[PDB]
Amino acid sequence: GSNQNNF
Ligand SMILES: [Zn+2]
Repeated sequence: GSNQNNF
């Protein structure tokens, strides 16, 4: 699956 990090 795809991953997004919103720091
Ligand atoms: Zn993945």
